[PDB]
Amino acid sequence: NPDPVEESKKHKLKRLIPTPNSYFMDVKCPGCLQITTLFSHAQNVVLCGSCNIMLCQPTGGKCKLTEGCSFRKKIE
Amino acid sequence: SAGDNINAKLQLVMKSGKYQFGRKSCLKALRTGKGKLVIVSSNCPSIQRSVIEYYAMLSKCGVHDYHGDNNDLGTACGKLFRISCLVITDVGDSDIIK
Amino acid sequence: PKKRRNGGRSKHNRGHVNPLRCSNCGRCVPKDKAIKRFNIRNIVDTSAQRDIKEASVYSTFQLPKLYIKQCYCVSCAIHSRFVRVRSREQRRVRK
Amino acid sequence: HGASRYKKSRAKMRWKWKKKRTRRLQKKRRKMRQRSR
Amino acid sequence: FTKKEWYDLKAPKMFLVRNFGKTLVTKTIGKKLATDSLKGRIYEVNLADLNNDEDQAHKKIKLSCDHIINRDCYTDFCGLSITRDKLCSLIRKGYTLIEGHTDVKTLDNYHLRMFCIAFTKKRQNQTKSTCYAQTSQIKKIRKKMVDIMTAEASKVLLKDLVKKFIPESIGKEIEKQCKKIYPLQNVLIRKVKILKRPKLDISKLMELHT
Amino acid sequence: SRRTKKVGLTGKYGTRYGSSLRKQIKKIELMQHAKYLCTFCGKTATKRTCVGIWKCKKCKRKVCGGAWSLTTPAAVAAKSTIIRL
Amino acid sequence: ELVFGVAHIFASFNDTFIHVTDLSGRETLVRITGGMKVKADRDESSPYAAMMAAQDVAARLKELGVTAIHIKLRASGGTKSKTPGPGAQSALRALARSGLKIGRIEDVTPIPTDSTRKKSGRRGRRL
Amino acid sequence: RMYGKGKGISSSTLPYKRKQPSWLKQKPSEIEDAIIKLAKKGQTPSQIGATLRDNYGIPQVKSVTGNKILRILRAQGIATTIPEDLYFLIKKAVSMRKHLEKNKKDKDCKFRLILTESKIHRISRYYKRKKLLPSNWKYQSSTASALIA
Amino acid sequence: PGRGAPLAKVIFKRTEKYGKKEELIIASEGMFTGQYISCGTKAPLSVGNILPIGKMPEGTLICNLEHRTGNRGTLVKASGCYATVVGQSEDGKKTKVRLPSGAKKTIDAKARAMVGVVGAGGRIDKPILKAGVAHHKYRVKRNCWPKV
RNA sequence: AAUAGGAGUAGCUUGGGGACAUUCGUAUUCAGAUGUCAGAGGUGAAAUUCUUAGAUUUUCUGGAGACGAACAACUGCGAAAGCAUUUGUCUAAAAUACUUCCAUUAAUCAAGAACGAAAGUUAAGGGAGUGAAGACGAUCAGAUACCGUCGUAAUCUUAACCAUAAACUAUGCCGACUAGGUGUUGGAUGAAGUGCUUCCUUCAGUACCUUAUGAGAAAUCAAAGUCUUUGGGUUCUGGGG
Repeated sequence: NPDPVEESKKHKLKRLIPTPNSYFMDVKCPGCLQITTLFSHAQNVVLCGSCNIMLCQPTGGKCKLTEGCSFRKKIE
Repeated sequence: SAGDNINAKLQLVMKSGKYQFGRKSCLKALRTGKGKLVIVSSNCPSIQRSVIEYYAMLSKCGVHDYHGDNNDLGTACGKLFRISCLVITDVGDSDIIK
Repeated sequence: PKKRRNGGRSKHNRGHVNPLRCSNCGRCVPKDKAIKRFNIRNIVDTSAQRDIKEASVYSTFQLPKLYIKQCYCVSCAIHSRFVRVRSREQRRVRK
Repeated sequence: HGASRYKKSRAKMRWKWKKKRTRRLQKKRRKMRQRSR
Repeated sequence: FTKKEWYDLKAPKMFLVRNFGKTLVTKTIGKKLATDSLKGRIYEVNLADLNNDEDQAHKKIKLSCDHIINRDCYTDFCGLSITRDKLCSLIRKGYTLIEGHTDVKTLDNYHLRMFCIAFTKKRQNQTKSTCYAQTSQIKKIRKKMVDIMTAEASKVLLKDLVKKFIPESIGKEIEKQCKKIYPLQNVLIRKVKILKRPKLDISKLMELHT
Repeated sequence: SRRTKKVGLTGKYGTRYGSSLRKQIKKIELMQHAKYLCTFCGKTATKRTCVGIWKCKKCKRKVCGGAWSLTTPAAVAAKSTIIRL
Repeated sequence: ELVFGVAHIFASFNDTFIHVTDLSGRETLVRITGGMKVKADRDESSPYAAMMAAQDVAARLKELGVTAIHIKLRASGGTKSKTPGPGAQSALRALARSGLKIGRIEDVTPIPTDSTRKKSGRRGRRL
Repeated sequence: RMYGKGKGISSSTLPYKRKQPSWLKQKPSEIEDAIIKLAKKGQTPSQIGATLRDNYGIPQVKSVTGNKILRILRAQGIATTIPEDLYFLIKKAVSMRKHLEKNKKDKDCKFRLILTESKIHRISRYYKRKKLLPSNWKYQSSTASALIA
Repeated sequence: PGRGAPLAKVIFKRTEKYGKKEELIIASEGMFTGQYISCGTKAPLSVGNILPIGKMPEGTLICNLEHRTGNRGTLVKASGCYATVVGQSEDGKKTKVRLPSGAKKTIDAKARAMVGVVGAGGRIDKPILKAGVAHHKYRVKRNCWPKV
């Protein structure tokens, strides 16, 4: 009955209603501790602000961050 | 790839710098110190290349060898006549100078 | 007609393939169609092997095996009874 | 006839040979025209 | 016929048995002094039949005839080959062969060529019958294998390099390096050929021999 | 307007001689008078002045070359082989 | 004490060659074919012919004085066939029976890495 | 797909919420300035939007600002004479031709040259129908490097 | 006027007297006016240099072989020819080369040759269309024609 | 901002896609050695053939062209023809992922064009093996054939042509909708074996099995279905022998 099926979330991008599986993330760097806006699925290198040390390594999936760091979802 | 990167930078310079190409302009630019960077095609007659290199070295600016040939450096600078040597005398907002 | 769904050969997603040549008559045959038998064969019989072991040094001697792999064309394969005729319904049977 | 030549259900002589025989005949006619004209 | 004469075949110091047979050689008459006919021929010795150890039975060594005194031939190292049955046995479909090779030179200035084979391993969570690696991966594995072998070969004197071949060190090293990128299985050196041996010194050859 | 359907450069020979012979000449002559690019300057001015001798008009400089071209393929392969070492 | 020679056995679907030699290859001991021992102008492939040939070479080799043999088998070749011919088994059996000591046995059949084009047409031998 | 085979459903698609999301507090003026700077320093518009999204943290400039990025670039006057997509296609054509000029035997590269050349003509025809290209512009095999300079 | 290959005017500076002396070398293809030409045992393998055959790497293409040493070049001089070096003996001293006819020959190592193919390649590709061209060809050679 | 389209960006994405350079292996063959001694090749049976001036066979050096097995599949890539050794360089490609850009740019297409197996042609090299022609020996009442031995042209590279092939999924191409299960090659998402590995979910390739109160003249077909309940768009083609 495809009007309002709740557990359809698992289907491919292009469902009953479009919805991105991509979001923005509030991230901070271990030992430097400044807030940064960042994109889950970022496509080019991502630096920490005070001294440019890499944060996230881009690669063609969801992107792999670094071993460190802590991440809130930045959805309102 | 490295050459292509130079060519892209050069394309920016061509669009928004101040530049001049040809022997006499090159000599005046270096002599003045107006020049910031000299870009020389491989083909160039040896004696002229040598003089430009010496002048540039003397007036303390870089000389950079262009990967291809005289026509190609001209088409890279958007012109339909071969070029041999050009002097950037003011960079555009480009990453060229480093 | 159109007896064989895949024409007795494994061609899909491929325009062309190499011929290999039939070992028992030399004819050309496409590798996707050819009847391949990885015949593992011993250099001699058992009673021969027994006599060789008896004769041999070492006493832990072991006879060497033969590694061949023979490719047959359709005519040869059916003639020397590698592949039986079978029956119309059972033509998709294998293993 | 039409494009699908061959098909030997009828038992007619080999299509390729018929083609070879006819190609030879055509050559000979073409040669004769060359002498005449 | 009647004019032949036996000569004993000795092998260098590292091998255990060091008497791998007797060879007959034709007539002693001038101007062809028999020694010349004896010199330069080549011997395929099974490696097991040289140590007395059947775990090396799928390897054979080439030993070349290079120096003679009277009744004795002492020989030099000439190459290393795998027995064709063993090579076939390793090959079974659903696994994928990887073959490297390269040219390399010794500290002694022998130029050699090495042919190195390597097979994939299934490992336990895989299930699925086929185990083939990505082509990009096999290319990386092949380069890595070539790199290890040329580095290992280049280092030492020839006698030690040959000695290294005997308990098969090279394969173990190749497997350990490649494990991170892909699991491997029975990794051997299929063939070794000497390409350009340096000019002979009887002194050095015998001193190595004793 | 378009003078010949085929012949071009070899039209000077006229109705004389074999067509096949003329065709072979046509290929070599098209190659022969072709202006090569001069790798001593970047102009397309290199011409043949005599059997093996190729002058650039702009550079006033003589390149030694083939019979019918600035570069024969044999020489090009040899040159590359040397370069590689 | 013991001494080894190398017994090259070539079986083709005609002849079964027994050619035993010195350990270096170079320098023969006895070449004796299979065709030698039978006047039939067939049956150079035969087990029987091969058996006769084997016993005589074994007898001669014992007279000569090398006691024992390594066997190097060879089937025809990549340009014709990879199958060891019929009499090869017979020759091996006869040699073991004879009383010589039977050392390492190896296949050195000449295989082609490639596939250089073999004789008979694309449509192969039609016999 | 336009040429070859295969549908290829790779795509990327905006959420249902089409307003500015509350978390981003940057105002239009700052973002306008930033976009202009990136272009001026030499970057191509598709890259500028992507670069802006990741580095500066703005998804969907059309929600955070009143106007699409090509339009604002044009409004501030800085936008390229040849449209971006056409320009890159011409670049691809020039490179391909350079290879073919050196090497005359590559059948696939020549097949691709015909295919790409046709694609340029189709896109060019659309740009002529708009007023984003000069009417007497044409593209030629000869001119191609020089053309896009 | 004799041969298809052009001749190359080469200047050296004398080794026991002041000033410049001119020789005539036969030109390799791809060489040019204002090129520096080097001759000798230590000369680098590069086109149009003159080197002893003993110092070639194998499979190089050469011309101007001296059939025996010091003879100033006597094999491989006609247009578009070359020889190939095919081998160096283990004790050195001799070298093995291939003349363009199809024979293999063995020469002394210290014999000269010139790196690169002889100039004016492909000369007999072009057909001689008319009799007068043949007349002009023989006119600068030798009276030997028309044949009869 | 079209599960339309194009363009972009990203990943130690992918692959026997293309091109050029490059490199190695093996047999076969030639030449040079080497030891042997009578037959060896050849077959349904045999002969023609080759062999005491040492064949066949043994092993080694050097040369040469050819091919690149095994691994290798109801596998991969290519518009299709087609494409399988090594590394490099130059190239293209598709999928995926993408809160990146453009905003209908499209679909199929008479005209015209690009590529287009194999043979054949023209020209230079090149020439191992194979081998239309041809020559013999056989087989047969006969054999211009099947079989055998030898053997030009062609086969290979370069440079032109030729424009056809049962050039075959004998299934035009684009678009929506239908029904399961078994797999498999390529990505991406989650969870569970020792960062990595696996499995789950899901795309795009791609086959198979079962099922068609679907279809078909049946064979059979997940398209040949959604059709006298006949019309989603379009190019081409056929009309008894």
